[PDB]
Amino acid sequence: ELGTAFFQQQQLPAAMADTFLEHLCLLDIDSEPVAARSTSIIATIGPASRSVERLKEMIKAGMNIARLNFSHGSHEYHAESIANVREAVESFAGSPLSYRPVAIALDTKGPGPGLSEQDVRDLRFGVEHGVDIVFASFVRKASDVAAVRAALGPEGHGIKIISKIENHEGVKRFDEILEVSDGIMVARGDLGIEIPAEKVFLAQKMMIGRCNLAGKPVVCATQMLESMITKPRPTRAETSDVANAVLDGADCIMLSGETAKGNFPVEAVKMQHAIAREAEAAVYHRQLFEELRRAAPLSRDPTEVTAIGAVEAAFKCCAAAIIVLTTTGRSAQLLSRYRPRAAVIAVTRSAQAARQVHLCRGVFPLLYREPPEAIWADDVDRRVQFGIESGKLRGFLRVGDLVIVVTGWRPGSGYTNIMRVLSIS
Amino acid sequence: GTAFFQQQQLPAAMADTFLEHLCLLDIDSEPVAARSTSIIATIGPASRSVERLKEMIKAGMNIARLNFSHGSHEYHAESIANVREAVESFAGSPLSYRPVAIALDTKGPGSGPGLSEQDVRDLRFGVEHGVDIVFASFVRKASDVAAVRAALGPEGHGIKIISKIENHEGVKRFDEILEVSDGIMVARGDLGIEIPAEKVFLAQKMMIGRCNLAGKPVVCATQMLESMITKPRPTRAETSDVANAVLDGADCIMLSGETAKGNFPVEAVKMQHAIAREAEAAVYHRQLFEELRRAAPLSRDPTEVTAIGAVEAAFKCCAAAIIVLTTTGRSAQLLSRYRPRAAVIAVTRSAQAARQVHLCRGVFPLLYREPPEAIWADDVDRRVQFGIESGKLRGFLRVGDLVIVVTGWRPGSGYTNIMRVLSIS
Amino acid sequence: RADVAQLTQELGTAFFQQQQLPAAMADTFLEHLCLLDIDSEPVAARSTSIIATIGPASRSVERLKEMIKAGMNIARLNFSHGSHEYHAESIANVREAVESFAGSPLSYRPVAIALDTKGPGSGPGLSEQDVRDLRFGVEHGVDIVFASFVRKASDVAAVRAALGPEGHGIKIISKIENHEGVKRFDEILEVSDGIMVARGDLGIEIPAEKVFLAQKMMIGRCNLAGKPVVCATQMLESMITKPRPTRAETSDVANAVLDGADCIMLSGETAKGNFPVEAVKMQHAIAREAEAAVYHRQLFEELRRAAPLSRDPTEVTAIGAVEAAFKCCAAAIIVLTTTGRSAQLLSRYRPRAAVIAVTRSAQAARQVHLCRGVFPLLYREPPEAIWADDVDRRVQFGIESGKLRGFLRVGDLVIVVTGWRPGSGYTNIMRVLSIS
Amino acid sequence: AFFQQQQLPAAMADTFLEHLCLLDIDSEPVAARSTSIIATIGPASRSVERLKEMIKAGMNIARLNFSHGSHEYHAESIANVREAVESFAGSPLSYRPVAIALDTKGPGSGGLSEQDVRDLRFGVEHGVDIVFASFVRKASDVAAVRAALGPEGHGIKIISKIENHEGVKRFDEILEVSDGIMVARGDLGIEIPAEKVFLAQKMMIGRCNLAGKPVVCATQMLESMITKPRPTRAETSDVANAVLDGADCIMLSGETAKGNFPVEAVKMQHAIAREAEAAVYHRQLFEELRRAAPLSRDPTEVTAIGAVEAAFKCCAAAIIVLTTTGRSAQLLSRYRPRAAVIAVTRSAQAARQVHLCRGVFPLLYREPPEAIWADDVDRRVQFGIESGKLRGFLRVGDLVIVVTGWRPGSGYTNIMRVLSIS
Ligand SMILES: O=S(=O)(NCc1ccc(S(=O)(=O)c2ccc(O)c(O)c2)cc1)c1cc(O)c(O)cc1-c1ccc(O)c(O)c1
Ligand SMILES: O=S(=O)(NCc1ccc(S(=O)(=O)c2ccc(O)c(O)c2)cc1)c1cc(O)c(O)cc1-c1ccc(O)c(O)c1
Ligand SMILES: O=P(O)(O)OC[C@H]1O[C@](O)(COP(=O)(O)O)[C@@H](O)[C@@H]1O
Ligand SMILES: O=P(O)(O)OC[C@H]1O[C@](O)(COP(=O)(O)O)[C@@H](O)[C@@H]1O
Ligand SMILES: O=P(O)(O)OC[C@H]1O[C@](O)(COP(=O)(O)O)[C@@H](O)[C@@H]1O
Ligand SMILES: O=P(O)(O)OC[C@H]1O[C@](O)(COP(=O)(O)O)[C@@H](O)[C@@H]1O
Ligand SMILES: O=C([O-])C(=O)[O-]
Ligand SMILES: O=C([O-])C(=O)[O-]
Ligand SMILES: O=C([O-])C(=O)[O-]
Ligand SMILES: O=C([O-])C(=O)[O-]
Ligand SMILES: [K+]
Ligand SMILES: [K+]
Ligand SMILES: [K+]
Ligand SMILES: [K+]
Ligand SMILES: [Mg+2]
Ligand SMILES: [Mg+2]
Ligand SMILES: [Mg+2]
Ligand SMILES: [Mg+2]
Repeated sequence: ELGTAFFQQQQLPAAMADTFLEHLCLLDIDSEPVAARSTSIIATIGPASRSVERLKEMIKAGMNIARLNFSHGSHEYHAESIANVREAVESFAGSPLSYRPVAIALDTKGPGPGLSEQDVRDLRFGVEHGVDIVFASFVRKASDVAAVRAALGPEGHGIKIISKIENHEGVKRFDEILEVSDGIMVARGDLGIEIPAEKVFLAQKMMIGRCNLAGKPVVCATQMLESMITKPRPTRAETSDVANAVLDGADCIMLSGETAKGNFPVEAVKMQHAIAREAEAAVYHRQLFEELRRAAPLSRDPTEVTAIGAVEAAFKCCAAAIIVLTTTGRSAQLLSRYRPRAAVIAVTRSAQAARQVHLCRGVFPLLYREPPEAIWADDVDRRVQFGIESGKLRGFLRVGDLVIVVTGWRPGSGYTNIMRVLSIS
Repeated sequence: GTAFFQQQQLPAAMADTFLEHLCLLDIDSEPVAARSTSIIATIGPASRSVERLKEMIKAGMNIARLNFSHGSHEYHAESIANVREAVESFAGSPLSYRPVAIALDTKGPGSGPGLSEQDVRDLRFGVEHGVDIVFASFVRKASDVAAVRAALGPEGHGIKIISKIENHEGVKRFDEILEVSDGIMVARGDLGIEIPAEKVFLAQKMMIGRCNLAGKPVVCATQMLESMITKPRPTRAETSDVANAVLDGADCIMLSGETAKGNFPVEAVKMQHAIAREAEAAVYHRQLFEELRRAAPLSRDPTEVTAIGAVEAAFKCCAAAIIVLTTTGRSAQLLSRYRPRAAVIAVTRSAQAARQVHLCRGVFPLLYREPPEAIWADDVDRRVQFGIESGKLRGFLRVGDLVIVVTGWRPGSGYTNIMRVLSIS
Repeated sequence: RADVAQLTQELGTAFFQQQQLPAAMADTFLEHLCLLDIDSEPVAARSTSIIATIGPASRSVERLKEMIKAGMNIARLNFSHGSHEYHAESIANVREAVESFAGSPLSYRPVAIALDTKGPGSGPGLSEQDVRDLRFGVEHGVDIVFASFVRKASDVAAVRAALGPEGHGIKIISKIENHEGVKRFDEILEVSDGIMVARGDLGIEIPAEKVFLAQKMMIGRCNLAGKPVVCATQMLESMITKPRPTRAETSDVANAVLDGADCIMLSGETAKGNFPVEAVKMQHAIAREAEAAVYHRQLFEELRRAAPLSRDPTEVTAIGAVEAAFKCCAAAIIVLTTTGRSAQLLSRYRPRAAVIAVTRSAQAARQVHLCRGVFPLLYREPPEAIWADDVDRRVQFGIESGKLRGFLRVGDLVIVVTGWRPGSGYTNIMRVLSIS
Repeated sequence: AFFQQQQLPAAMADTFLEHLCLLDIDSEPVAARSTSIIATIGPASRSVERLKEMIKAGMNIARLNFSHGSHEYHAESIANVREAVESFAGSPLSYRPVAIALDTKGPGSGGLSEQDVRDLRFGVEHGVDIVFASFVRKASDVAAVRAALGPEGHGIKIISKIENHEGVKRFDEILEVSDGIMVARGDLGIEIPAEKVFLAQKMMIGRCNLAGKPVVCATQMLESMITKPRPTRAETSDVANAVLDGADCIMLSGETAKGNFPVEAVKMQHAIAREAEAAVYHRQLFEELRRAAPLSRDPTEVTAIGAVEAAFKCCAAAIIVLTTTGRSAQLLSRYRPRAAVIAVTRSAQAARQVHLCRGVFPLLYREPPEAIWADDVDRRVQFGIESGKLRGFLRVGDLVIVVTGWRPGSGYTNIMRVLSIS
């Protein structure tokens, strides 16, 4: 039905192993990755990556989120960077195969006691320029997140707040920070100066584990491919660090000086893409899913119940994809928390939700712009078929494949409750 | 509430080891779920009265066994008529009507090598009288099952064949027998004379384990409550044997002389019902589900994929039931093989499938009698509502409960592919 | 296959086909069940002790000799019936039958004597008849007391007090027979030497359909605590009048052993029944089959995980010795013990290897029958001048008795457990020895 | 306080996810650093005074890279290492043995090259402990190295360096005939795609752990420290992850051979390794290693598993083992006990070589002998206890597991004892 060649690719012999030791022993350098790269790449925009032509190459290389570092540069400089990112992204709207949403993240300068005056003005600039995400620098407690949230004025409540943990207090007050944040960034640069350098891996692994448990996005950042600022190829420790951040459970990986000021920005993005695909296939899904299942509390929320049912169904048939209809991105995020091997194709009419779901591992957003059908069930079926035809065009799906389809019983967000098993025709 | 997590051995269910599970079993933790292991009662002089059969149905009898080792065809035709009269006396209330299967247990080959001439005549009688199941005595090899199947003819294709394993050869050729049978009976009476008595528990536990792995019904039979032929209460070894057969994984438990000729036929049924409910709550679902999940092969069949997704969803929300629409019983059987704690409420129009699904643990058949609605989606919804109304009347469901609803995309058998999370209103 | 490949070449494929070894090496409990084989014959000596109630059908010296040969390890005297004179004669007849085999020390089988009390009746605590019966037990040197209707910790303190200063060595097994005993189980087990699941009264005091829950819970808690647990009443009931038991009865005996019972019991089946010797033989045959079907892989992992961390060297040595025995499929673990405690701590980890306990205490040799898999050897030789030589002679006595009983063969590996100094409480050494 | 240190809350966790969630930057390491550090000797680390600081910083094995330098250059490096090591021999209870490893130039465009035959002969003549054989592609390459060592170099350990696709594909046959493996990531990262090296590293470490044979992770672990005083975030992560993967040894090349901060690079690997060792999830690791090790009738194998099980049961501070060749200590090390394996030996070479096995702390016994063999055994066990107390491994009240044999000579380990300190 599938063949022996299918079960040799994407580390499938290591995936079927009964123990983690046997899983390690079965990892094969000849077993090629087949799935689309699921860990998003965040690239910092700067002099080396600001031009429209350079940004087109970075989008082609795999950049999903553009980071604007407000520690340097004026509002005029950042507005031009945003315009250049949007021009490069929209240059592909002519091809359904190549077009892809790209999120814009504003990384704040940081705090002084409460929110700094500059952070109030920069956060206001972010709302006025329609940024998708804020990477809030030096978050130490829950009230720091509340201050950032308050500064997103009356118009920016939909912006995602990713709290950067950069010091001892942020690590010790992690639970209260995660509770009020949309996600976390393990900001290793400052963390490695604030706490002993030999302890950063403990903070990284703990925070990734807690974010995976909570079902909230976690970003691993700083010096991942540092030597690539001046060299065309990274060190053995750098490729290892990127692979290990993905294996740890990071939803996103980041590039700072490598893309902002370095001599090889496109090559750094290509390297993170290549390593992430290899590491995602080496994830031990058998124990990971069992542990996420056991640790996740019992739930009476139908979206959560449908998500675990759909992920279980996808593993049973080695589904190529889980197609989900989502307005806010929440139904796709709840599928992503169970770490399915199947790609989560999220069909949405919200351009902002399509950009923001790049924060969740394995979510592939498809922005739907057709006019709504008069009969709701027909409009649902057209979106499901749009996800199928996009998957066929992009290589995720072929005729005869099985896909899992996740929908709700009525229009509007919060009603996901249906899982279907569909044969691709 | 806290009261919910104290009942049905839920503290023992959440235990991390089987030792801790045993240590947490509580005699004060009352069973809440409906009794899932079916009871087979042998019909005889003590249970032929139509009025006594009505009491046995109320006590919990699901399958009526006709032992063709004794009595003429005229005697068995009267037993069938009496069973049907008692069963159909409750048809006036469709929301509470309980289907009861009729099983024909053959005399056997005796000294011969294959199908006896009396068995050919008895099997023909079974087809002519519309029996649901055949318990084929002394099955020693796959060709014995083929001979029974051939003697049933073209009109008996829908009859389930349960092979009785009663000797050393049947145990040694178990795998080839199970492959061609619908299920197995561990016929301990003859097995305990054919092999050393001290080895029967090994054959019983092995056969139940292999049937559970194959997802095929297994019956534990003979002397389970033997002393109740003459005494009002059973021995400590008898209650232990019934509880251990359920814990082993038996889909059905049986009564022979206890209901056929004894003085306490209704009390013997009530005793098996009471013990089975206690033992089902003491099942260690945590390890059992994990092992059944791991041992079940990967599948591209949408019914199989939907079934595991629905069982996983039911465990996530502590669903009171999985309501499934089924024509042949197959969709309910595939749910049952994963041993959900949630009751599998199977709604069917087939009177025969409603009787036959009693062979699968935890399947509660509801016979739907209404003619099809003009709109197929409304006909589906009406059957789901019938499952809910029957469930509320019978005590399976209450307002506020969560239920998993399993349906298909088109009419006819073989198209189950949808799982839905529904709140009971 | 790789985890058992070199051992399969050395010991042979026939070795790994016996005693349910394919089911023992299974990775899941489901696969373990699927691999159980009626053609896989038991090889190990029967480890679950049999308690037989003495009465008119089993009182004669000649009948008792046949019951000892059939497998009786503990003789129960039911003080609910019979006078002190009747029970003293039963004790004398048991001792005469047991000592008729003392002429061959390498094969002599110790047999314990247990006194089962009448109980409190309608009273709240220790009855006056129980005080007199317990005093009789001490005067007649009984090894164990099965205390009827224990409902709380103070009931076992009262039994202990009635035994007096001369009965400090007697083991107290509390009988749980009602709802209160089940609910106060933890406090009762804490002060008792062990427990008896007394299913007769328990099945009348609580709903009959709940007894299996109480049995499985109490056996699990006793296994966790490392204290003996007895399953009792109606196990082979039909054998009181019939030569063969029912299918439910053989299943009940097998399931009590699989549950984790250290001992199984016969009441009317041996006391007044027509087939006392056959009932003992039946429990022996079923127990050997069920012991081989135990899923040691998960059982040992769970007993290790659940057992608390310990700084007691006897406890630490015991787990190391059981781990070593599993690693090499050891035929036996030979242990030197004064009180039986070192053998009990090995037994709590449920090794497949027989625990051959060499002791000079005749009472400890009888009492260790309460612990599953402990085979007591009574050493009669006087102490050597050099203590290290005396230790070695006792280990050699265990090996020679083991060879002359079928437990050991040349080429087998045995684990030897000893201590660093004389006296009880100093076990701290584990040795791997090849049998020559 | 005991259960708050060395990541003990994360150690008691029921799942790997919960283990990760419980890792605490405030939980300080207490155990001695288990993973050995291999430092490459060169112009930056050749002086006797510099070597004394590197030994104090944690260097356990000195690597001589025969790709550069003459035989005269390497003989002087060996003499300087031995002078620095023996400068601490005046205090036998704290003396740290240091192994000398010869890393070959390799076959180049050719089997065994003529330069490798001469270099291996030099190694035997100068008493090297280990050979890191470059570019091992098959079992016959190991046999050729073994033959070039001759009858005098029978005791030298051969660690095969896997540096290309063929070495990875023929890994099982190479490991079978080798004493251990080195994941030589420099050449491996050029021979196979750079993004696949982590797969080869994790697979080889897993297979070596399964076989109970030493595995070394090597190259660019702290690369930036060649010119900078502090490493990058990816470098500290790489060192920690090599230890978590299961590497027995970690290595420094240019960082110690030619860099500006050789002592600081050793101190950094020591600091990270201690943190990572405490974060190892022993609950699942021991269970998997125990399940996967085959059933055995060898008494040393049977005693080792019993001793490791006993150590976990009582939270033993150490397992003291008497060993002639190092084999009894290696069999204890394969189960990854949290308890330090204190190996007391009379063989100076075995004391140096056991640094290849994680958690083996070699003590070179140089005390006068005893007339009664049993008394000589007791004296070696007391020397292990006294050295353990002096070094901080043991305190009064601690429990230790003692592993010995029934007769003199190698191959007779069969006894395990539980001893209370003082
Ligand atoms: O390791 S065990 O052997 N059996 C553990 C065990 C039992 C039951 C389950 S199950 O999840 O419900 C399950 C049932 C049927 C399946 O098809 C199936 O896939 C799963 C799973 C595991 C054990 C461990 C202990 O710690 C102990 O005190 C007692 C026992 C014990 C020993 C022998 C027995 O036969 C027995 O009844 C109990
Ligand atoms: O028992 S272990 O500890 N491994 C633990 C282990 C690692 C990974 C998984 S995961 O399913 O991918 C998983 C990932 C993230 C989760 O959130 C998650 O829920 C699950 C699962 C388990 C061990 C066992 C071995 O046999 C061995 O050779 C090596 C190791 C090893 C290796 C790495 C370590 O960090 C370490 O401490 C030890
Ligand atoms: O993930 P979200 O934001 O809850 O959106 C899921 C929603 O999408 C749907 O599938 C389709 O809804 P719309 O037709 O309003 O887009 C709903 O049935 C469901 O509630
Ligand atoms: O379990 P079976 O026999 O495959 O029946 C399941 C079938 O029942 C249905 O849910 C309802 O079908 P009908 O309307 O024909 O009764 C189908 O969609 C599905 O294929
Ligand atoms: O099991 P117990 O009662 O603790 O007895 C174990 C004792 O037996 C011995 O092995 C031998 O002691 P004895 O010489 O007193 O018989 C002691 O070293 C050890 O302390
Ligand atoms: O680990 P190895 O090389 O087998 O050495 C272990 C040996 O050391 C001893 O403990 C002591 O032996 P020596 O007295 O010869 O040093 C032996 O009993 C044992 O066989
Ligand atoms: O701000 C950051 O990204 C950091 O400190 O790593
Ligand atoms: O035929 C039967 O039912 C038996 O033998 O048990
Ligand atoms: O007293 C007893 O032994 C009983 O009730 O089982
Ligand atoms: O030879 C080496 O050490 C390498 O290539 O890493
Ligand atoms: K910033
Ligand atoms: K029949
Ligand atoms: K009594
Ligand atoms: K070299
Ligand atoms: Mg920062
Ligand atoms: Mg029969
Ligand atoms: Mg009683
Ligand atoms: Mg190289």
